[PDB]
Order: sequence, then structure tokens, then C-alpha cells
Amino acid sequence: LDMDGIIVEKQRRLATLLGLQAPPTRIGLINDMVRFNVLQYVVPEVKDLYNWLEVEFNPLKLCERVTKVLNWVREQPEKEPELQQYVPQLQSNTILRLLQQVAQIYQSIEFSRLTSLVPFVDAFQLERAIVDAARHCDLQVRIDHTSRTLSFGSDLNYATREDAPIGPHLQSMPSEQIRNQLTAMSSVLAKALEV
Amino acid sequence: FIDISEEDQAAELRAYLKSKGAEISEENSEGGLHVDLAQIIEACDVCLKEDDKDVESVMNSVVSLLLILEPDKQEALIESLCEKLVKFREGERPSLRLQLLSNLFHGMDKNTPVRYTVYCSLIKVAASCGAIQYIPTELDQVRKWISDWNLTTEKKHTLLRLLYEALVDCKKSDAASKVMVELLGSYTEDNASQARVDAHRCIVRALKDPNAFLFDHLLTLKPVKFLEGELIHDLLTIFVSAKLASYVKFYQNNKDFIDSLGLLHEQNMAKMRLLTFMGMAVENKEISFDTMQQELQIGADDVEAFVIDAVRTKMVYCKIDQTQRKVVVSHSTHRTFGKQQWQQLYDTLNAWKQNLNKVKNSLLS
Amino acid sequence: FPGGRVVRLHPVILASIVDSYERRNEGAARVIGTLLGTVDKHSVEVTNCFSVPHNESEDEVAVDMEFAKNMYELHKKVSPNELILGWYATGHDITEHSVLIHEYYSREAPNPIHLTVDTSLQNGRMSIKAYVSTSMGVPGRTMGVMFTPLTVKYAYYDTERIGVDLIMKTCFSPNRVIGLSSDLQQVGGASARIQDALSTVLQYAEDVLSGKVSADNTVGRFLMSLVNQVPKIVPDDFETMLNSNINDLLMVTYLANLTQSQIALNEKLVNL
Repeated sequence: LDMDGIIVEKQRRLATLLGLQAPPTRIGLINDMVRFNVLQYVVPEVKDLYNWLEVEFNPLKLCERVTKVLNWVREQPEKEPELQQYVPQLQSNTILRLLQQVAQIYQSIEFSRLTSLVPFVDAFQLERAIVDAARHCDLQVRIDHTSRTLSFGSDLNYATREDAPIGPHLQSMPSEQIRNQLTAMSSVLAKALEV
Repeated sequence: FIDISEEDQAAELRAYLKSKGAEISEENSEGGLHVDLAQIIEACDVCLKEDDKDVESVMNSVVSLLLILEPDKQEALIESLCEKLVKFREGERPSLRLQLLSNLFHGMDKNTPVRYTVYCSLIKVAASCGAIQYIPTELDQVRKWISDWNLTTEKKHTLLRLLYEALVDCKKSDAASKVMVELLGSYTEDNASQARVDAHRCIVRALKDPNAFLFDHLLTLKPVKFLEGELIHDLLTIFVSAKLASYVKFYQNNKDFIDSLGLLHEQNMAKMRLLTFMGMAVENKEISFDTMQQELQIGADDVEAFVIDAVRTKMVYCKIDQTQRKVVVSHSTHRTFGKQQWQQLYDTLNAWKQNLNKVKNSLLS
Repeated sequence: FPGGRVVRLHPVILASIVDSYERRNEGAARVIGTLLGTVDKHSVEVTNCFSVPHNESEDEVAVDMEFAKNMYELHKKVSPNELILGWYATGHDITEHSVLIHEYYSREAPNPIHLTVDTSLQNGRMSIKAYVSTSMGVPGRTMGVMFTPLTVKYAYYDTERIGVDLIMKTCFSPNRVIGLSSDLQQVGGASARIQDALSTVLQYAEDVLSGKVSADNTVGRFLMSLVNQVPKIVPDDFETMLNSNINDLLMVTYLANLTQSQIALNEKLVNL
């Protein structure tokens, strides 16, 4: 409403205090730091799990991959009871990430079974967090279906809300779409390589 | 090491830079100037004897290599002299010497002994130090001039079927085996019983990996039309079975090597592959859930997941809905006559559209 | 590891070659300079260079290095690209002067990485050839350096390289950049001529006997790749989506030429 460019420019003033030169980006950080020995330096309690969070993807077998080892670290007393504040954001991320996964993987599954297909710690705030993924547009699904037949749609919207906003939170699944100059493109790609 | 940019005439020059070298050669080298001016005896002395205990002698081995093209029998002493490359068992300083005279420069490949001989040198030297960057060296020459010498092109058939096991990987296996298959397809090795080795391994390799999709890179240009079908080994087994789609049409055909490999995961996947591909192809790019269910004769949940396993492999690719548009355009598997008829009527669809649509834009251009 | 495999320069240095060699300021034959380039220590990413006036003859050796050090300060001060890599020289290739100016380069003492300029009307010999050398031991004569050839890669920012791609069409016969839209639809049609002339012959070759060999599932896969993303299958629902697109561009275009009117309309009743 009033001057959007303030705090996003102030993120530099925070970054310079941190010792950063530019403001923070995403998992690219952890992947130029698995350049170092971290994904082996981390304990085989949670060495193996990040290999499922990022690289080894499945819309069926990751709600029953992340959450087992969520509980495996929930071990409060001797496993530092400060690492337990990350469970409701791992929830939040798992929802909007694995929903992008399912939404690009297939284009129609009724939440009549998606509710149990994601057997986490939620039910009605689960629905409303799927609605939260829809409203702020990690993906696009037709939000408040009563019969609960929520199809995703094709294509209509690679405008503002495909990557959410620009960064890719999809591992190399996502299905295809068409737009404007896309003709020149692959047509004239696939053209000049065979010659 | 000591310099090469004295008067050249590199004879007494190489003797005096070798001054530092090991006892076994430097009890002979400078004294060799009285044997001859010494560019064969003195130029073979380093080829026989080994170094100090170190390969850092690569810097004076540059002299040793650059002193072969001019004075020596270069083809005989390029098979040799790159044999200290095996006799030390190091893979970085050798890797300098291998590229410095890889070929085409400061030696200048003939008539192609310097490709093969320095290639086998690289082979015995390093696992993957240079062996990553020695595909461009070979394919630089595949793109301009197929190896004139079939005797050295058969020695190339050896170094490419060597690469398969040299670096253990699915793509190194593919590249080395299939580019040997490519030049075999063009102009090499016929040679009836020596074609059987490529037929044998093209079974094992495209049976091992999905790097022919099923038979496709064994059906591309001429990799089964020379690699004969109803052969000693029967290449047509998987050819026909690539459209039969039944474990019984695998079981019935396979001999006691494919039995012991063994084909266990490949059947399930490749069945689900070519069935959905042909389902896509007919009924009709936007196929029925119930059709694919009662073609594969299994349930719902495996099928759902395996539709996206089918598009991740990308024999078919686009958006997929629940019970409609299961698998989609692009028939990325082999299409023999179906492509010939549709490619004819697509270049007809172009002659229609694009020649009409250019003067439509030239109307406003 | 071998430091010299592939030198990654782009047509900035190609423009640094010709201009420096087409004025010269009495640069008889041989122009030389210090090569500016970054190092990943496997692929040598290069950008700019800068040049000097020389009397390159026998046995007079001349590369103004201190001047090349001072304009290294200029080139880096203008763009934070690289640091000095070697000497880049005109024809001819490796001789005694090239190594006597490598002495002038070991005066500052980095790892040498070179680039020859071909003054010839050959087609077999590549226009530009980069060079490194090993051994490179040399506490001996002047510089007995063992030259390795370096194949070049033309890899930097791609809208430059498509800007290059129209400089290639200047190179054919300019070809001014005036009718962007109108003329990039002419070359879009020119692409479609390449398709039909290509697709027809690779069909009719296998109508005769044994065509579609290098065109079975190469162009066969890339016929599929044409139709992957133009056109879309035959979906008339998406044609309606577009026909509403035909409505909204008309609007974008109408708003466009009305704000053209709103220039003189509002802005020039100043003009009475």
C-alpha cells in the first residue's frame, strides 16, 4: 500500500550487519555448503533425511519420510530442546512444497483422500493451509470445493504465480505449458542443432 | 629440466638438459654424442630406461616427445615413449604429456597412429583425469575424417570397448559402446564374426540400461540393419517383444546370459513403458484410466505413480489429469512407418501453414 | 591438472583484434598485448584485452608491458572482470620474439595464457587460436617454452551472442536493426523454410530407399520438439483463450495510441 521498496532495501542493512554482501537466497546456500562435508558431518539421525526433503521426491512416500525423522529429532531432552521450534515451519514448508509436487505431478486428486494421503498432525488447518498455498499462490487449485474435487488447471497462469515468485521450489518433475514467442523457441531450437 | 631454445639441432641440447636425469640414462646420454650426433640411440635411451623415482621429469619428457617427429621413426617411437606412461602408474603429470602430444600438434597425427597409441597411453595412465576430456579429441576427427587405417580403427574398436569398463558409469558405458556402434554403422569392421562382439554387447548394454529407451538407439540410423536380427544370438527377440508386452515373450526368448543378468526390474518398467506409449498412440493421446488399468491388469495407486514415472523417463511428457489425458503427445519411443507417414503429412501441414503465414507477416513487413 | 584446455573468449576481443589491426597507427603486420582473463583452472573464462604499438622485427622485440600493466588498471577499474593471463599476438605463431615477450611477461610473473591473431585468408586454419605452454621450467637460455594449442569456446551473455547472431547477418550483408518485429518475423519465416525444405527431402529419401538415417529419431524427435510447443495439439478451448488474448492486445494497443493522443491533447494546449 505505502512504499513496498522500504524493508526489502533494509534487508541489505541487515545483511551488511551479518557480514553478507547481498540479501539471502535459498537452498543453493546449503548446496554450495554440501560442497563442504555437511551432509556427511551431520549425524546419521538426519544425514539421510535431507536426501528426501530436496533430491529424492515422491508425492505418496515423503509425508511418510519427513515426519518419521521429525519425531526422530522431537527427542527433547538430550537432543538440544531448542531444535523443536522448526517442526511447525517444516510442517508449513512440507504443505506448500509437496503440494506444488502433487499439483505439477498430477492435475486432479480429490482431497477426499489427499487429507489422509498427507497423514500429518492437521485436518481443518490442513485444508486452510492448502487454501493458504492457493491464495498466496505457491500453485493454483480452485480453492473451496465442497465435493472436494480440486483440479489444478492448464495453462491460463504462467503470469505472476508459477515459481512464487521467481525461485524454483520444485525438484525436476514439473509438467509443460505454452505462451508467446514459445513458437520461435523450441521450433527454432530443435531446428539449428541437427544442422 | 633445462631449456630447448638453444640452437636446434636439439641433439647435444637434450643431452645437457638430461644432465640432471637418473644414473641408468646419464651414464650413457652425453657420452652418446661420440656414438652419433645422437638422435636415434640417445633418442631411444630414455624410451627404454625409467625416471629417477618421479614423473616431474615430464618437463624434460616434453623435449623427449618433441624430439620424435623430426629425427626419429615417429610411428614406432610414438607407440613407445608413451609406454613410461603405463610403467609409472600416475594420472596427472602423465595427463600433461598425453594432451601436450594428444595429436595434431608438435607431432601432428599422420595417418592416425598418435590418436590410438596416445589413447591407450591415457587408458593405462589415468582412470578419469584426462579420460573425461578425451571424447572431444576423438569426435573432433569423427566430425571431419573417419579413420583411414581400418587396422588402427579396429584398435579404436578396442579402446572404445575398453572405455566401457575403464570408468564404471551408465553414460560412459553408453557413449563409448554406442559411438563405436556409430562408426561401425558408417564405415568400419565387416568382419562378420567381429560384428558379433558389438551384437553381443548391444544386447547386454541396451538390456542393462534404458539408454536405447528399449530398442530405439538399436533402431536409430543403422545399428540393427548391420547388427543382424535373426542372428547366431537372435537380436530380434527384444525387437518384436518391444511391442508384444508380455513377460512370457521375454521368458520364451532369453538365453542363459539374460537369465543370469537378470531381467527382473526391466520387465515391469519396460512393460508399463511401451504399453502406455502405444496406449497414448491409439486411444487417443488423451487415454482412459480404465483402458491403461485393464491393459496393465493392476490396480490404481501403482498406476497413478507410474504415469509420472513414465513422464519423468520422458517417453511421453505434458500435464496429466486423473482419469483423462493419462499420457500425452510426443511418442518419444521408436515409430518406424507411423513417423514416415505422419512426418510426410506434417511437412505437408508446414507447406500449408508456414509459407502462407510468412506472406501474412510480409503483408505487415 | 592441465591449466590449458579451453579459453572462453567472446566477440569483444574479436572486435579488439580487427579495429586494432584496421587502424594500427602504422602497425606494419604484428600487433600484441597482455591477455585479460579469469581462471576456473580448467576452463579459462576470458572477456577483454588491450593493445600496444610495436616494431616487431628480427631481432627487435617490443611489447610495452608497463603500459599494459597501467591499462590493466584501466580495464579492471572500468569492469571487475579479470586479471592479466599472458601475451596475445598477431601472425606469425611461436618464434623467438613471442618467448622474449614472455620474458617481458615473467617481468610481472603470472601463469601464461596466449591468443594468436591469424593474418591470412585461409578457411582450414581457424580465424583465432589461443595458446598455453608447459615447461615452463627455464632457468636456462631466454625462454625454451613448449607450446600447447588451446581450442576456443564462444560462451558469454546470450543476448550479446544473439546480437552477434544479427552481426553475423550484418557480416552476410547489413541488415540494419530498424524493423525489429517485422524483420524477426521474416527470419521466423526463414526458419520455417529450413523446416519444410529439410523435412520434405528426409521424407522422400526413404520413399526412394534408405533415407531418414541421420533423420529417424534425430529430426523425428525434433519434429516432435517443433510440435511440443508450436502449435498446441488442436485445442479450440485454447483458441478461445487466445481470441480473448486478441481482445486484450487490441486494448493494450488501443490504450497505447490513445495515450499518443493524450501527449498533444493535454501536454500541448501549452501550444496556443
